[PDB]
This record gives sequence, C-alpha cells and structure tokens, in this order.
Amino acid sequence: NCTFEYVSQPFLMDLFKNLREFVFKNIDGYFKIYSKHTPIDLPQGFSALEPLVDLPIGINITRFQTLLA
Amino acid sequence: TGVLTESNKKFLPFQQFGRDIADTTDAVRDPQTLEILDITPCSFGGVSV
Amino acid sequence: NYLYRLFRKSKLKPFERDISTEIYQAGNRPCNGVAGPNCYSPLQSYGFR
Repeated sequence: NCTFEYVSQPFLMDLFKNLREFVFKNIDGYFKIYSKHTPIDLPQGFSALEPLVDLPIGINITRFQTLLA
Repeated sequence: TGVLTESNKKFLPFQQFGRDIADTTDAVRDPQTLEILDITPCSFGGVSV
Repeated sequence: NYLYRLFRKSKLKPFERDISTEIYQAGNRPCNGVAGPNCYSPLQSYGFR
C-alpha cells in the first residue's frame, strides 16, 4: 500500500560523534527534507544543510514523534 | 548566445545551474555527460570614427 | 456518484486533499456521530440530469 519506495544508503556512513542534523518543513503540499553529517552540547561554527534528500508525502503535518527501536 | 569553455568550478552534486550578480546564467551542467561548462558572451566593443 | 464538501472548520492549503467524513458541528451542541438538528453531513451528492 506504500506509495514512495526510495532505496538509500545508510545515513550513518561515519564509523568523533557524527552529529546528524535534519530539517523538515511543509510548503504548499510538498514535503522538504534537509540533511548534514558533520562530525564533532551543540558546537560552534557553521555547517550548511544540503537538500540532497527529498522524500515527499504532501498531505498535512501538525504532530510528529520520533520512532525508536 | 555565447562561447562555452571547460570550467574548474566545484559544483555540488545537487547544483546544475550557476548565476551571476545580475542573476543571469554563468555556468551550466550538460545533461547528457555530467560536465560543467562556463558561459561567456562573444566578443564585442564600441566603435569610434 | 460524485460528491463535494460544504462545511469545514477552516480553509484549505493549496494542493491539499481531505478524505475523512466527520459530522460537522455548527454550534455549541456536540454531535458525537449523530446527525441532529445542528449536525449536518459534510458530503452532498451532485444532482445531474
């Protein structure tokens, strides 16, 4: 019943604390995801997040919860 | 309209365009083979008599 | 066969789709799934002749 079935590499390519950063937003029925995998409390400096990931769902989001396993 | 030259610009893998200060196209990525080409207008100038 | 929506709690964002058919509440009296005098069905059929 799934609609989007992208095949990706593992997001933890780094094997240092490998701080992952993500940005999710909803604009006019189009989901946008940003990502960065800089290695390093939150540190100083700048690290721009690349739009290379894109997994759209496009219905409505007002609540969310992190899945854990 | 212009002349195409091989570019040493370090494009990110998600970037296929390049803009100028006046927001005209400066560099373009070829869609067939993944290479970066500069765009420069052809030679011009003023003529005085 | 064709339906359309009449009542909604707010407006719609661009390119948004609504599938859930809940009973509309137009006043201070709760509906709780009962189509009462102040509770209306959100979908009315097109009449085509």
